[PDB]
Formats: sequence, structure tokens, C-alpha cells
Amino acid sequence: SVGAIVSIEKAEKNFVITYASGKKAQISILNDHLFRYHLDPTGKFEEYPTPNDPKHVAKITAKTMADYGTQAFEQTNVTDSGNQFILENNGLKIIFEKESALMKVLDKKKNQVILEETAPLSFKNDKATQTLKQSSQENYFGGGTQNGRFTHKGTAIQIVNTNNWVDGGVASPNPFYWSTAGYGVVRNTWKPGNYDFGSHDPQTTTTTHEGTDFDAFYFFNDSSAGILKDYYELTGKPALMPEYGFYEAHLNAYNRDYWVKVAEGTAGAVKFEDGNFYKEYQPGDLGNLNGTLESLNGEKENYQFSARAVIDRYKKNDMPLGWFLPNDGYGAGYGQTDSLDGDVQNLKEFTDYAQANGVEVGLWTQSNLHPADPKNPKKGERDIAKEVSVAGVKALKTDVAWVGYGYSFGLNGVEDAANVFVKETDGAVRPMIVSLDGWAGTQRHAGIWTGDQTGGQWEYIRFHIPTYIGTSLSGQPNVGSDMDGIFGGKNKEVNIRDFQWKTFTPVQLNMDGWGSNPKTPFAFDQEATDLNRAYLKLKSMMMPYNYSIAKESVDGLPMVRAMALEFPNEGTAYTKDSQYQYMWGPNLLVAPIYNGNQDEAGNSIRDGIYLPDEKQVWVDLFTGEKYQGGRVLNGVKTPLWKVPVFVKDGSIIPMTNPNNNPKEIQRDQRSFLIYPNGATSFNMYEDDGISTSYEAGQSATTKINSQGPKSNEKGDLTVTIEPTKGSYKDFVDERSTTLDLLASEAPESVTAMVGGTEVTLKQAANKEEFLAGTNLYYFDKEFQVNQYLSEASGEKLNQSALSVKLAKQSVTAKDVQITVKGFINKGTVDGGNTTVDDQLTIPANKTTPSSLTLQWDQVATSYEVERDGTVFGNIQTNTATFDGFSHTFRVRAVGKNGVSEWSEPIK
Ligand SMILES: CC(=O)N[C@@H]1[C@@H](O)[C@@H](O)[C@@H](CO)O[C@H]1O
Ligand SMILES: [Ca+2]
Repeated sequence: SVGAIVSIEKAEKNFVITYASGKKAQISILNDHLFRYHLDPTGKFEEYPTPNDPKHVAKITAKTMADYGTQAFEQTNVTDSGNQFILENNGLKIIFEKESALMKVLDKKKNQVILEETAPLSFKNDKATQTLKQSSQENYFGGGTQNGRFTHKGTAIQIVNTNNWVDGGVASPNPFYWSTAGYGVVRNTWKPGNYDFGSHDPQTTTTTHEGTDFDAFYFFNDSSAGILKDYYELTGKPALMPEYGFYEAHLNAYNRDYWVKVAEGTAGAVKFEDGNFYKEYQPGDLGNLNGTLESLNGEKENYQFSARAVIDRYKKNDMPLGWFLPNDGYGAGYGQTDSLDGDVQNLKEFTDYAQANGVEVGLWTQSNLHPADPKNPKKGERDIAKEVSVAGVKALKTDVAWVGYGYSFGLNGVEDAANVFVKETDGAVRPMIVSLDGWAGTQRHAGIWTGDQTGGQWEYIRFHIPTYIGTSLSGQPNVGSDMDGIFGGKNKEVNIRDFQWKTFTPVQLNMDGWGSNPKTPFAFDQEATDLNRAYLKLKSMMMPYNYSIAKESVDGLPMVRAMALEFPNEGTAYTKDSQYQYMWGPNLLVAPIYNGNQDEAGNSIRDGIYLPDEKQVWVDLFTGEKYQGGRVLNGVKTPLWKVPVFVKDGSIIPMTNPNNNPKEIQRDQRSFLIYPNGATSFNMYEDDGISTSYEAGQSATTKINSQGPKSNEKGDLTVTIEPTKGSYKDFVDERSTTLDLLASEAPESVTAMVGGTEVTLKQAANKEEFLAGTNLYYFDKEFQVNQYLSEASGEKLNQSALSVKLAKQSVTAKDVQITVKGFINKGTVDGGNTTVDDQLTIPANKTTPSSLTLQWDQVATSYEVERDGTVFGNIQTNTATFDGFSHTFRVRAVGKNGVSEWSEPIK
């Protein structure tokens, strides 16, 4: 081993620790809350760990140690205090016991010990292991894409390039974890590892990587946003996707296969527009069969089998479509010429057709992106420089066949590809790369998709929700996956539920040609197709809210937010009670349907809807039905048309007109859906949607403020839109403004100031008059947040809103202030009254490996059971089952006038 510390000297640029064994480590102070520790037997102490291949030159760190400056180091002292050596500055006391050589860190502003070694660094069996104290309330996140998982206390996770895309695998590892205690750690290695968060000993956390040295960055911070910002300053801020990357893509090969005319009901038969059924054959599987060769452009008596025909199908079905990959398949290619240049020209023609239709082109790549000889290529080589500058390609997907060796391979490849898009375009195209097999740093270039799974199975949704949440907790906000899987299909219900929740996620890939049916939003019956569209249109309408939380994700909280990120004071937000839900940015709680459980009316039964905060009203997005938080709801009846989504009362949600791609967005309009509740605020981000210029200041922000009464209360409402700050290519200064304000009664008065001058508002007599004029207001009892969903579901889904339209104005030179007297948005709050009812009798009076069921005698319009101090409600009968254990059970009844006293604790 290492032995006692004999000494810690302040050398020129770092602190040099000398151990009894003669082994040395360097501590580098980078800022007042971040330090590198490196124990290097070699004594070389090189800046960068050795990659898997010398040609791998992409670095884990995006900022060199020298770019952090010497100041923190200058303001760090080393003292000998008898039993300890101590390094101290304004941020950190870093304390080493001399004999044991154990390190602990005190965070000075908190005046707490955040990190404590409980056993020394071990180098046994060509592995480098740290051992840390784990506290009873300490929770852990990170590791990258940890398939099926986000919260790691009491578990071990593999920091391994597993190439396992299902539950329990790691699609994209990251040697980065953090503690709720207030520390994050990056291990400065390309080597695989294993982190054990007290799987067996719950007072001990061990972190192991293969190899012979120990190199790590420790950062301390009092907020989850600050931990990620530290990881981001260190390894790279996430890339901001272009607008189009938030829209569903279509991925398939259209250059390779043959379609053969077959009987309806033949296995793999697809109906085409000519009324006939065809089966697809790879050229190797065709044998003696007669079929039609596909092409990208459908120029060879083959149009319905083309890539263009798919773009035409998305248009005909009125489905949003952002981007298209037409070479996604093994040996597919993107042309049928005798040359790379011939092929690039065929791709260019497909790109012009796609762009005419508002769709961008990407390429899949199973290989290196450059010819052997760039000036003299071969047919069937790749040339990303030409694909980009001749053919106009803007996006890339990295197949496992390219990046599958993991670790340094993927980051080098993605760093390379990203640099090519920006240089070849002079920054007119920002990177849009979807990858996997990532590492620390990947997020600065690429988002991830979760790989190959089977859809049309509820497990496809169940495992994916925590997958998304953990990837985002690991400093990768750009996360996505196949729409209903690359394999399987034939389950309408699962197909509908997949589109539903992926509305509130970054990247949606229609990964076509391997499944039990085509992979499109229109693969099922009219009902599925009409719900799919409703939910894709809702995403398109939410694009201003979506883009603003994406900008926030570049240097802050990710877009998919673990409940703990938005409610850090609630135990429930940190555990598996939060594994199947999340906040989509600040304002929406998404609790997807993930199983086939139904009542006798055919609705899905949704158990375990965690609504945080006992003081907070939650509003059903679609219906307006209000719910009180501090509770987990069981038995929430969800029909097929619906996915459980609740607005945080107080929310401001920037919206736009429904659209099928970014060029259909009306840039001379702006719209705000608002749920006034005290004083709330939003920062709307925007830029040119496509270039690197956002990195060089070419963006604008608009700050919106709602200053209204409390949930369900009457008062003055003042909505303010502050002057837009910043500019960018094709910025539109002149815009008309809509406010939709959820309200239960017609208001007393509505006035407006624009840049300090009144604007006379007339009251509309009807919806038609309101939607035709401006400088108007209107109390609308038939306000439909999503008309497509009203019409798909067969419900009106009418809410009451106060809607306010202002004429076009300069958003840069003039603010907006709307004032509403007699503003109220009131409905009955479910679980609104938790006050003891004296007149309600306290409730009177199947075990498996870990599923306890509890029963009692019938008082009460429902009951509530407290399960280890967590309140489960909406229990509509006299039994309830609690599972997912390795516990205590107080119940109470619920009448029309509050609850009963809690029964005594049962075990
Ligand atoms: C993990 C992975 O690479 N999956 C891909 C799948 O997404 C697709 O690109 C397919 C070719 O159509 O090849 C697979 O290798
Ligand atoms: Ca094909």
C-alpha cells in the first residue's frame, strides 16, 4: 500500500504529498471548491490520462488546469497541526490524518465535513479503490446512462462500456457520480470501474477503476444545479441542440433493399399507396424473387418505396418531422452510382427535397468518416466533409460498429465529427450528434440514445423513464430513444403511451425497418394516429418552453429533472417512489403510464403518482382538475387518450402555433399559457435555431412575470413582459402577443400598458371575434389547450381562460404590462382539506418476498395510508399493497369535511 504521509509541501503549482512508501501525489487547487488529487507511482504526473489508442486526442476535460488560474492555489495554506496536515482557503479545509493518510473535506460556508475516507487508497489486483463514509440520508446519482436506474444508494453500478441496451445494462457510461452530501467526483481515467454505494455495508461507499494510479476531480457545492455546473466547467457545457433536433426524426435505409408483391397477411407485408402489399428483402435474402429496388429519390419506377415517399407520408398524416437519416442500415449507402461523388450528388438531391419540405438530413455512420485518400475516394467510402458541404447534411448518428470499443474511441470520434460540421459550414451549422458508448465530456458534442430494445411491451416504457432521469443527473440533458423500439410492435396501447410521454423529452427517433411493423406515428389505426399527432403537435406548441429549458440545461439543471432536483427537501423525491416520474423543466410533472393495468371501463390504473409539497396545488394539464401535494396518489383512472401531466400552479409556459418543423413557427407571434399563483417568473430563450453563433452572444432573452393572488383566490393580476435583450441573424423585432390566463370567472376589468402608454382593450362578444381582432380580451369557457387532443379523445376538454391579444410591437424597444382586477382561478382542490374531522371514525382494524398488503374496516369516500412516513392517498376501498422493499402502516379515513385522526403505528 501507500503508508503514512511524512509531508505536504507547497511546490510552485500544486501541493506535493510524500508517503512513507516514497510514493507521491499532487493536489492542484483549481478554484475555492474544486481540487485534483493524483497519486502517480510513475512520478510523471502528466496532465491527461493515457487513452485506449494514441490517436485518441479528445480529452475528458474541456478546461486545462492552467485555464482555472493560480489564485485559489495562492489563497490555500498548508499547516502541520500534530496529527493532521491541513490545506485551507475560503472554500475548503482538506484534512489528512498523518498515520492513516485518510482525507476528509470540510465545506467552510456550511461548516460540515462533506467527504471522509474510512480506509486508505488500495491498489490491489491492478485496481485503484477509494473507500468513503456513507451517511444514513446520503443519496447518490450519476454513472451515465444506467439502464433502468437513477438513485444508487444501497446499489453497485458498472462504469463499463457494456453494449447492453436493456434494463440493468449501461448504454453510455460516465466516471462521474455525486452525493446529496454536496460533492461530485470525476475519475480522470479512460479505464472501466465499479461504484458500490453500500450495497452490503451501508456505511461504506467504494469506487474502483482498473489501473495503477488514482486521479480524480472533487468539487463541493450546496445545490444540484451547482454540482452539474462544476462538472460542465470541467468536462464541457452540453451542446444546445438546434430547434429541429427536438422534433421526431425518421431513420431507415432507402438505398439497399427490394420490395416484393405478396398477399395481404403475409408476415412482414406492408400496404403501400398503390393498394398492394409488399415484403422487404435484403439483396442477399431475395433468391429467385422478383422485387423493386428502393432508392432515396424514387427516380427508378420505385417512388412509393423511397425516402421522399416517407417525408410525403409524414406530410400527408400532418405529423411533425424535424430530420431524416436515409442510410441507417448495414452496407446501405446513400447512392447507387459507380462513385462517392455520384453518391453525394444523389444524397444532395434527397437533401434539397427534404429541405423544400422543412426537414433536415442526417447520416448514420458504421465507420470512419474520411476516405483513405480524400482527394481520390472509392465507391462505398465515407466523406463527411463532402456529405456536409456538398450534400447539406446537418446531423450524425454513431452506430455501435463505429464507437463500440468505448471510452476514448467515442469522444475522439464525436469531437472529430462535431469539429467537421462547424469548420465545413464556417459555424452556419451547430453539431447535432446522437451517440452512445460515451464517457466524461461526451455531452459537449453529442446527446445519447439508449440503443436497441423490443417495443410493443410495457417494459420498453417502464425501464426507459429512470434511464432518462439518470442520464440527465449524469450531466447529459440531450437524451432520447427509439419510438416504440427498433424491434417488436403490434401493441397499439404501448405505441400510444410511448408517443404520449416522449412529448416531454428531448429526442424521438422513429428507427424503422427492423420491427414487427413500420416505425412511424401512423403505423396503427386512426385512433392511435390521431393521439400520436395530438401529442406531437403539443411538443411543437411547447417549443418556446422546450428551447428555454434546453438553454438552462447548457449550464444548469437538465430538461428531464429527477423530482429531487425541484423538491430537494422531500425524502420521497430521492428514492424509487420517484423512479417513474419527473419534472419536464420547472413547470410540468410527467407521470407516464408504464403498465397494462386497467379497470373494467378500460382506463389504465396509475399507482404511485407522487405530488410533492403539502402547500402546492397541482393542475391536470388537460382537464384543469386541482390536486393538493404532500401525497402519492394510487388508482388514478387514465384513459387511452390521456397521460398524467400536472402543471405547477404559478407556471408561465411560452407557447407557439402548432407546427411540423421549425420553419413553420410564426416568429412574429408570442404566446404565454399562465396559471397565476403569487409572484412567478420565466426566462424565454431564443436564437437562430441552427448556427454556433449562440456561443458568441447571438441570442435574446425575454423575462415574463406573473404577480397574482394565491391558488383559487380573488385579487389583482399584473402580467409583465420585459423588453427583449440581445440579437441574432433574422431576429424579428415586431411581434403580436397572446396571453392565455386560466381563470374560473369573467374579470371585473382588463387594461394594458405598452412601453409606458395605455392600449385600449375591447371585450370580445365571442371566440370568432376574439380570434379575428387584436387589442382585445375574452373570457373563454371553451378554451382547449390542445384542439387535436379534444378531437382525438372525443372529449371537449374545455377549460375557462381569460385570453388577452395585443397588436404587433417592438419587443426590444417596448415592454408589456397587462392588469386584471377581480382575477380568480378557482376549482375544488382534491385533498385540499387535511384538517381532522372529529365526526369521522378512526379506521377499524398475501405477504410475499417484498409486497406487504394492509386491510381495515369501512367508515369515508377514501382512506390514506402512511408508509414509513409517506402518505399514499386516493385509496378508494379498504385494502392497499406496498412493494419494492428488501415498515410502518398508520392509516386514516377521508370524508367530505377532512380526514380522521391517524390510527396507531402497525408493523
Ligand atoms: C446500438 C446500435 O448501434 N443500434 C443500431 C440501430 O440504431 C440501427 O442504426 C441499426 C442499422 O439500421 O444498427 C444498429 O446497430
Ligand atoms: Ca430499406
